[PDB]
Amino acid sequence: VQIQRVTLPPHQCVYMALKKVFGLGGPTSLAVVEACGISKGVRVRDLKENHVQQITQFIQDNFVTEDNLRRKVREDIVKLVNIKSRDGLRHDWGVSIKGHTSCNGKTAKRLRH
Amino acid sequence: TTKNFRLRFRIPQYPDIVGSRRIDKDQTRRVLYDQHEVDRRLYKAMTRDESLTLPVRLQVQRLFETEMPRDSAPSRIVDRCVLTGRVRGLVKFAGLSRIMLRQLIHYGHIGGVAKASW
Amino acid sequence: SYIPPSEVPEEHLKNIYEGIFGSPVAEFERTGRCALAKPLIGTKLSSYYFLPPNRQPGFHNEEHEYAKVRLMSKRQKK
Amino acid sequence: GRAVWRGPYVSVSLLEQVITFAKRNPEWWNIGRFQGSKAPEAINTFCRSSTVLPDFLGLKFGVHNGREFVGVEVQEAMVGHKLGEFSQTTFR
Amino acid sequence: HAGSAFMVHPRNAPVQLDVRVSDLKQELGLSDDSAALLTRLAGPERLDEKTKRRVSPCWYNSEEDTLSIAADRYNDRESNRRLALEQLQALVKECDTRYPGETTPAKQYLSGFGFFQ
RNA sequence: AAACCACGGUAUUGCAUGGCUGAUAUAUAAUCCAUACAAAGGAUAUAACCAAGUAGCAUGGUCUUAUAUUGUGGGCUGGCGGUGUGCUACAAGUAACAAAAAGUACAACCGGAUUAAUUACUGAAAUCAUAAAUAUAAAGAGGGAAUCGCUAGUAAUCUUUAUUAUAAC
RNA sequence: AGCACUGGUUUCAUAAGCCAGCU
Ligand SMILES: [K+]
Ligand SMILES: [K+]
Ligand SMILES: [Mg+2]
Ligand SMILES: [Mg+2]
Ligand SMILES: [Mg+2]
Ligand SMILES: [Mg+2]
Ligand SMILES: [Mg+2]
Ligand SMILES: [Mg+2]
Ligand SMILES: [Mg+2]
Ligand SMILES: [Mg+2]
Ligand SMILES: [Mg+2]
Ligand SMILES: [Mg+2]
Ligand SMILES: [Mg+2]
Repeated sequence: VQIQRVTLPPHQCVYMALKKVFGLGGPTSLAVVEACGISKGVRVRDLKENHVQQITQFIQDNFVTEDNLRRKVREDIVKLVNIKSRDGLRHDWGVSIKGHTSCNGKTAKRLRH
Repeated sequence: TTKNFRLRFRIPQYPDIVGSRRIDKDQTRRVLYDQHEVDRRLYKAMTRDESLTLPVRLQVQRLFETEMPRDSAPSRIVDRCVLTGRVRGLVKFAGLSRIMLRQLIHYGHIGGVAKASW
Repeated sequence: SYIPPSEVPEEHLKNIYEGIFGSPVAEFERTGRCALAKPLIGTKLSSYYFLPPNRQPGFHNEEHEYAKVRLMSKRQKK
Repeated sequence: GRAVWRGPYVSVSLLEQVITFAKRNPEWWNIGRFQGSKAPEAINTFCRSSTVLPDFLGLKFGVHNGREFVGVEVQEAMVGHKLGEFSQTTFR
Repeated sequence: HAGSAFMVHPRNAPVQLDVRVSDLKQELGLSDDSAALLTRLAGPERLDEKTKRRVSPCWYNSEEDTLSIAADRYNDRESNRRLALEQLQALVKECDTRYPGETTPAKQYLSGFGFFQ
C-alpha cells in the first residue's frame, strides 16, 4: 500500500502510518482516516483497494502534499530574499533570525536552504 | 547667574548627608500622567470596543499622539530610591535601595523589620 | 400556567440577579469596560517621592548650613 | 503581532508628510504614479515603526538608520511590513 | 491607625446586611414558592480560587438559613447602607409578584410606599 | 530652581580616605525554627594578612561656563573563533501516551531544536517580546585527557509559591 | 595514514608532560 507514493508499513496502524506523508501529522492524519470511516483499530494490512482510493481522493482535495508543499515553502523564503528585509538577509546568509544567537545558532546553520 | 542645587538630605538617622540624582525629571512624568489619565482611559475603551466601526477606531488611535505628550505614557515611569535615586536594587515595599535599607534596619529605624533565622 | 419555582430557566434567574446587583466583567471582553473598570492611580503615583520644601518657615535650612561650613573648612578656590 | 481586529499602527507624523507631498505634486499623485513614472522627490522620515501602505506605491522614502536616510522605494511585495525592515542599522 | 489623618482606610466603607429567611417569611407572609425562588436567586457564595475572595454580592447560607447582602460600591459608610436596603426590597418585590401570598401589616406598609423603587 | 546664593559633573586618583563587603571556620551559646501524645536536624552570632573590591552615597587634591542640561532616531542583541554557570535529553522499555478494554501506541514515533503560514494577549508604539495551535520533525545510541557535588530525610527525582503593563531555565 | 602542526588539559604561572583533532 502506497499513498502519494509513500510506502506505509504493513504492521502499523493506518493513522500512525500516514504521518510519513510530508504534509500530514498526528492530528491531521487521524482526521483523514476517521472522515473515511476508519478507526484506530484498523491496520495497514487490513485495508482493501477501495479503502485506499477513498483516502487518496480525500487527501488530494483537502491538503497540500509533498511536492506542492515544498514548492510553496521555498517560494515564501525566496520572496523575503528578493524583498531584502531583515529576515531575507538572514536566510541568504544561512544564519538564524533570532536577535541573540552568537552563542547557540548551530541548528539553523546545518539546515540552510 | 542662575543656580540649581543638587538634592540632598540631612537626617539624624544617618551620620552622613545623602545625595540623589535625577528625581525631578521623573516627578514631571508622574505629574503629566495624572494630568492626562482621564482622556487616556476613555480612548483605551473606544479602541478596544468591538461594537464600533474601525474607520472610527483608527481616527481615535490618532488622538494618543495629537492630544497628549509621549511622556504621559505610564510605561516610561521608573521607581527610584527616594533618598539616592538609584533604580537597580530597589526594595519596593519600603521605597529605598537595598544599600540604604540594610544599614537603617541594623539600627532599628524601620518599624517591625529585623533579622530573621530559622 | 403555574410554573414551579424549581423549573425556572437559569437564564431568567441570571437576568433578575444581574439586573439588581449588576453584571460582572469577564476576563477578556471587547466592550471597552475593562479600561473604565480599573481604578485610577494618578494621585498615588504623583505622591511617591519624599520632597519636603527647601525652606520651611521658622526653621533653619540644615543643608544650606552644611554647605557653608564646608567652604570655610578648606582653602578658597582661585 | 498587533491584533488583526484592532487594526494597523501608522504614525500621525508620517500621514502629514504624505499629505503635504500629494498637494505639492497633484498631477503625479492622480495620474503619473500609475503609468509608472518615478516620484519627483523623496520623503525623509523617522517613522520606522509604521506599516507600508499601497497608497505608498511609487513613493520614495528616506528612512533614518542612525546616520543617514536610506532610500526605500515601495513595491507591491513590501506591503504589510514596517518601514524599519528595509533600513539596516548595523554594517559588517 | 497611625495614618488616619493622612488617608482614609479602604475598609471603613463596606457594610453587610444579614436577614433570616424564616423570620422574613413570617413577617411579610411570603408563600413557600416565593421563599424557594428567593433562595435560588441568591445561591451559594462564590469565591475566586486565585485569591479566595468573595465576589458574589448576594449569597445564601443553608446551615444558618441566612440571606446576606454586601454593599461596597461607594466611599461612604452610610451610602452603602442605603444601597443595600434598596436591593433587599427589590428582591422581595420580584419574588412576591410572581408568587403572591398572605397579606400582613408589613406587606401593606411596603405596598403603600411601593417598595421604595 | 532657589540671590549680604549651598552651581553642576556616571570627569580623574580606591596607591590620599570614610562607610560597606569577599577572604581561615573548628568550637561554644540566658538567641531563632520546631515541640506539647514519646523525635530528628538546622539557622543566627563570634575583632584578618591580602596597598584585595568599590562612576550607589559621602569626602581631601587636580581638571572642566558646557567634561553641564536637553529633543528625534540608532547602539548595549552586532554573519567569526575560544570558553564558564545552567536547563532539556539520549545507553537501561524501570522509557512514551493515558479518562485503564486489569489498558493504548511503538520497538529509541525516545528526543522536540530550526523554519513557513495564522491567530490571540499586554502596551501610545511588538520584524529584532511572550504564549497557543497546524505543518516541518534537526543534533543526540552515555560522551578523550581531565574534573565537580554529597555521605540520610541527605544525593537523586517530582510539584508549587514569592521578588513580580507584558516578559525567568 | 602518520611524524609534525592545531586546540585544549594540568600548574600560582612559564616550561615540561598529557589528550584529541587534522594533513
Ligand atoms: K531532597
Ligand atoms: K539556564
Ligand atoms: Mg508526517
Ligand atoms: Mg556626563
Ligand atoms: Mg585597595
Ligand atoms: Mg590596589
Ligand atoms: Mg576580590
Ligand atoms: Mg532615545
Ligand atoms: Mg549585557
Ligand atoms: Mg532511557
Ligand atoms: Mg514522544
Ligand atoms: Mg533504549
Ligand atoms: Mg539518529
